[PDB]
Amino acid sequence: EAVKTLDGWFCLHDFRSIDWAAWRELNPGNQELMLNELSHFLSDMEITKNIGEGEHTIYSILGQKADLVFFTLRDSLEALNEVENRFNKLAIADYLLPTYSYISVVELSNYQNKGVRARLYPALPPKKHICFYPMSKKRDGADNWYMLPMEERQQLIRDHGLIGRSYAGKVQQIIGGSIGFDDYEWGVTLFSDDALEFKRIVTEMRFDEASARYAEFGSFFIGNLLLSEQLSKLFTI
Amino acid sequence: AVKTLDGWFCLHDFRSIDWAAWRELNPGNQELMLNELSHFLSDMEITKNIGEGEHTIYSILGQKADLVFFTLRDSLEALNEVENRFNKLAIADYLLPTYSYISVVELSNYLASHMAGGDDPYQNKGVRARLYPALPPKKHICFYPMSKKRDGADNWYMLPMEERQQLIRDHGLIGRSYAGKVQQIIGGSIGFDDYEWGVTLFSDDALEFKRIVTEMRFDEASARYAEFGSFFIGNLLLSEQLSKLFTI
Amino acid sequence: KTLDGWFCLHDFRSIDWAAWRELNPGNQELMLNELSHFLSDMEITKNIGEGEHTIYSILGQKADLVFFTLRDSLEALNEVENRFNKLAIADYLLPTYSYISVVELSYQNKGVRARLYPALPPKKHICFYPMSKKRDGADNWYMLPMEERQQLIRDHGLIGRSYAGKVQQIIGGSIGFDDYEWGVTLFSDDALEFKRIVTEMRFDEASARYAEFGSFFIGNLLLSEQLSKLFTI
Amino acid sequence: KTLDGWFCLHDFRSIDWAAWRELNPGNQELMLNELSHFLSDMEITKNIGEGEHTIYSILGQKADLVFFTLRDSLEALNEVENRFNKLAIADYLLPTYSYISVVELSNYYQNKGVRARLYPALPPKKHICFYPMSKKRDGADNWYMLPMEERQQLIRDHGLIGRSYAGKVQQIIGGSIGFDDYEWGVTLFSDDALEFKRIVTEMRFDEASARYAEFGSFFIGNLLLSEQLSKLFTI
Amino acid sequence: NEAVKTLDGWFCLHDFRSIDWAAWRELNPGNQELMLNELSHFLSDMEITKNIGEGEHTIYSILGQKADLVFFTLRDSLEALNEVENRFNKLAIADYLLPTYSYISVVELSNYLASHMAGGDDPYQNKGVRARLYPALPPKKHICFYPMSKKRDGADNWYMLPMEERQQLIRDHGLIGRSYAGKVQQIIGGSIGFDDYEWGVTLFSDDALEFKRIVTEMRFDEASARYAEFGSFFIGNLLLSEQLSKLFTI
Ligand code: FEC
Ligand code: FEC
Ligand code: FEC
Ligand code: FEC
Ligand code: FEC
Ligand code: NA
Ligand code: NA
Ligand code: NA
Ligand code: NA
Ligand code: NA
Repeated sequence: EAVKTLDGWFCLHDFRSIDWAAWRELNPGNQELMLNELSHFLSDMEITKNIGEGEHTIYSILGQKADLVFFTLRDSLEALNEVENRFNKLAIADYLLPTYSYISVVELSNYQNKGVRARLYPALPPKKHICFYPMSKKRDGADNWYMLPMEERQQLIRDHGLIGRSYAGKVQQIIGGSIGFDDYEWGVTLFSDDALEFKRIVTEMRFDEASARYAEFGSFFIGNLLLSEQLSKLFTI
Repeated sequence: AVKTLDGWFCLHDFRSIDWAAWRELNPGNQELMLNELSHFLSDMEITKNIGEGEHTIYSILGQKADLVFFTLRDSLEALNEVENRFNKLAIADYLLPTYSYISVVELSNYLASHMAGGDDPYQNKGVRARLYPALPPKKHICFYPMSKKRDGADNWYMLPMEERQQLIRDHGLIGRSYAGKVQQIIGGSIGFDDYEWGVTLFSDDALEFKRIVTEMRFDEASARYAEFGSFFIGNLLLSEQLSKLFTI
Repeated sequence: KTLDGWFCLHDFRSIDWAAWRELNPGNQELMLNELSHFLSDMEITKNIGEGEHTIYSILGQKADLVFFTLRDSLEALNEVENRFNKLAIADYLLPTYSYISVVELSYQNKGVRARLYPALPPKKHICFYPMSKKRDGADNWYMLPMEERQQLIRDHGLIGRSYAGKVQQIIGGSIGFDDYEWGVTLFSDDALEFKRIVTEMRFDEASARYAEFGSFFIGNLLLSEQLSKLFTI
Repeated sequence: KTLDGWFCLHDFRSIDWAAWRELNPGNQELMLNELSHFLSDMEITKNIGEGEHTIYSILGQKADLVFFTLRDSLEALNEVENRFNKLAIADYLLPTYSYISVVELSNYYQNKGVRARLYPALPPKKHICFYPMSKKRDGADNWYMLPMEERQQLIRDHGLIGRSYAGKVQQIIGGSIGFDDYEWGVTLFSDDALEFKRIVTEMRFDEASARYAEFGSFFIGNLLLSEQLSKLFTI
Repeated sequence: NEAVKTLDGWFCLHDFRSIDWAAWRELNPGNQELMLNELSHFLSDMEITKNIGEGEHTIYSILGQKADLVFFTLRDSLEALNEVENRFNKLAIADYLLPTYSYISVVELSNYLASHMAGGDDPYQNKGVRARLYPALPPKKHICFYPMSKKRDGADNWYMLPMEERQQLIRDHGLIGRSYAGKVQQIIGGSIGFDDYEWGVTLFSDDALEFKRIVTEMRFDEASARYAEFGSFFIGNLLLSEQLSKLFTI
């Protein structure tokens, strides 16, 4: 009955809110020193990306939930843990307050193939916007995904995939499985150059039976790509 | 599935004033920080006057917040830039974040907003007035997020289109009967925030908020399918009310 | 259809004893003097008929105090709240919960005016809780026909009548104003009457099937003398 | 319809070890001496029959301690709480949970057995368990819509289970409708903490709880007398 | 109707902590060392209790913001467990270890299935049973923790089911778990009466993906599909003395 999956990079979505009042009290020399240290840290992460042993990206997040998200991908939980711990020990991380995080593993569901590696070990597209949310499938009375027969679940998933293929080109998705790893069953990351495409795809999916009857959603987070020019601007008072 | 037209991107930014810290500042430094906020708001008025957005400020009742800054912009980048420049104001260290909401002004296709045809609605001036709304200087504001239920036999997203259309139609008749008393902005937020809409109401009589929201609650579209978040109520704040608000 | 009266704020505060303790007694006195001035201001509004207010000490950790204020506009209620937060002593009164509502009765009449603009009785104890009516499957209050709801509300009223002289109730409507649909304040000289009336109502179908409750707060009347004792440390 | 006895406060605190550690030992001793005089005053009220109190250390992060106090009026209880909060040492006792209730005897004052239950002597048992609970009002599982006779029978069967733990678990049931966020506060005392797991598990398979009980958080701890109270605070 | 009966072993604490890096950064290295020396002395005291058979303990670093560390401690009484917790909080370094979550439970063996022959013997004298009630912790690379309860929700009410139906559901769940022998080791802590859910579940494995595999497969089995209510999930990596010193080096 159970789904069986292929699993790739381990993923951390690390959401931070900048402690502006504390940062503002810092002398501008201390600020520059801490950003230089962060800049070294990110150069090291770019080395790891270039040799194909992981990926990362940063977006600035709208609203009070976070000021930015660091999305990091590594080939082991140990390498992910080490990134996280070294990040937290940067001087600047004292000003980056933790507001939410998500742990997952890139997931390919069964419902060396170079086209499988490309999904399991995803290169992150440098799209203008990111959208992140976690979700689970419902187990609530007669709306119970995990009691459905495989044939009915397969049909529901087929219909859901038709919708998403129509947003190919517009929206790129990474699906992280998180059963056993975090509080929901998947972490969904979308990338697009038009944020309204996130609204469009997620709305269209909500009226398809697989989500209409069986999806449970967490919080949603949207943001704008942060390269270095925008990163240094972010922190300049 | 519903199709939407989408207009300005919206931020409702709720803040609580840290009176104890503010009180520790001498009045010289308080004036300097208020001067910097006025310059900031003057810049926001320029953006409004060139047609690139809108904004307004209300004082909020109760402990949820002291102020809401409601800002509308033509891109997420611009909205993000307002937010970030605002947090970097000196006075913002005394404006503690207590809640926020991201949405986009939305017109659905459940009913018609313009004569059908090849003519695209974004060129219709009546449609544009609704997608890119002028904010009215009404005495009061009411904000709350909401979603439509997906709960056993009460599942909005499993209804056929013609049934959702009828429910929305009937909801709209109620709303139309508050013309000239309540003005509404509906921001869609599927994909953007934690509920599916952010609802902003404006009225000169706060009791009209209770009236319409109560009346709609006995209409099937809300009685059976609405799920509500927190409600925020407040009073219009112009310059006079603002320097006054911060005089301790 | 409802008639609406004074706008209401329930403002719950926990006292920051650690910081209050750090103040020398002279500065404590100055802050209490300012607070007494503010409260005498509130009493003036009461005595001219433009509002009401009362203060109860709250049991348990949810709060030390509740300030229950009633005013004739949202602007006036907002001004009181803001002037309150600007008192020096308010820096030691940490906000832990609040509720906004309007006195509700479903205007030239004296007994109606007495309901819509209620005098606050100096009863020994207070009980506050918000509530809503369920919209949950077959237990959906707002999908009931008019005549069924009327019968359900009728029966709940008979229970209330039996507590005349034991419990006095103020019902604030809060649809559009706060997170629940009503704020319920009860006053009695015997706190056990709160438990009795609220239990009795819970077995009545209007509440048994359709009530959804928030947190409950219970307290003892604070006059000027008990206020000075509260803060003596 | 119920009989109601002492009003009850369960006051849960976590100790601010970092701040406590900054105090020099003479000041630490002065604050503990003040707490000693406060507790000896509480012992007078206990000795004269006007209330009760006990202290347990609580396992896990929810709390380090619970102060469980019973008084014959809400005013007396409020006065205990406020005086406690104004102790110097209370700055180091951070509030993490509390519960207000009244000792309750349903029908599902001059009598000596009734009085022993309404105004209960607290047993010096090694362990305490506290949790609040309410009865469900959820579709077909609605306690408050049940006929009186059906409720009577469900309570009867529940009481039979409780009777079988006589001599192992002693219970205080506090009614809290109108007073706090659930409908009852449940306090269990036993010298064997596994008896808590046993009695609460067995009740959960009895219809009265299986269908109708809604539980809050659970707290368990160990009796703190004077000997253990000083050691708790010694760094 | 017929309640489950259990055998109960060591009392357990899962103690999750987040490191206050900002504060720790402000200490000079000599004072950091003294605090780590004192911690190493406390852990060697824990090791002594392990080596005389009166408890167990282990430390994992936790991924994500929920915690940096979990200290999982097992002891033969609630008093001993409470004494360990209190001595830990009074370490100097514990000021830098902020509490983010905890769980209290007791190693549980229920009677849904047999754990030993019904020949009249004291189960607590059966060494196989003792190995389960007083479990040696395996030094597996990864840990997974989550609490859970069984639903009492309308037609999905575990506690209204007949004994023989619950036994069938537990039996089927066990066959799935049996298939992960050698890949995932489980400790089930019962927590009815002790904490906010009904069990705390700890999984150990050298491959973190086996956690996802077993939890997913059980979620399609009726016992969980229909009746499980889950809390938060925590996953982590084994921390020995060496990885601990690195964790705290800035
Ligand atoms: C295609 C495409 C898009 C759109 C972006 C694009 O343009 O590529 C796309 C986007 C989304 C989005 C949002 C969500 C979450 C929103 C929601 O309402 O659930 C979203 C949700 C899920 N998808 Fe999705 N998708 N998707 C596939 C295709 C696409 N999908 C294929 C294929 C599979 C593989 C199914 C299989 O073989 O097992 C697949 C699997 C899942 C599962 C796993 C469910 C389960 O295992 O039970 C969840 C949850
Ligand atoms: C009219 C009117 C009022 C009253 C005030 C005024 O007239 O200014 C008015 C006020 C409200 C108020 C409160 C709420 C909040 C719901 C509640 O309190 O139960 C409230 C709620 C919603 N309305 Fe509403 N309205 N409203 C329309 C008409 C009016 N509406 C038309 C028409 C559309 C159709 C879209 C469009 O026209 O662009 C429409 C759409 C929505 C949606 C989106 C529903 C969906 O897509 O599923 C939600 C939620
Ligand atoms: C009588 C009496 C008491 C007891 C105190 C006394 O001794 O008078 C009294 C006390 C309470 C108490 C607790 C509660 C809240 C607890 C609950 O379980 O409902 C409580 C709850 C409500 N009452 Fe209540 N009452 N009450 C009326 C009579 C009395 N009532 C009459 C009549 C009306 C009719 C309207 C009005 O005049 O306000 C009325 C309205 C409401 C509504 C509005 C419901 C709705 O409109 O859907 C709610 C909620
Ligand atoms: C006996 C006994 C024990 C075990 C400990 C011992 O042996 O002392 C005992 C223990 C417990 C325990 C746990 C709980 C909470 C666990 C649960 O799953 O609800 C627990 C729960 C309740 N009990 Fe309980 N009991 N109990 C009675 C007898 C005993 N009871 C008698 C009798 C009455 C009725 C008294 C009267 O009619 O005057 C009574 C009433 C209640 C109510 C009130 C419910 C209601 O009124 O709707 C709740 C809740
Ligand atoms: C075997 C095996 C595994 C394999 C993984 C491993 O070895 O690490 C194993 C692993 C798990 C895992 C995940 C979970 C978490 C459930 C989920 O994520 O859906 C999980 C969950 C539970 N198990 Fe589990 N198990 N398990 C048993 C066998 C195994 N179990 C036997 C047997 C008993 C019964 C004891 C007995 O009678 O002997 C038993 C009991 C429970 C209960 C308590 C149920 C109740 O009393 O209502 C819960 C909750
Ligand atoms: Na932000
Ligand atoms: Na306010
Ligand atoms: Na209090
Ligand atoms: Na503790
Ligand atoms: Na971590």
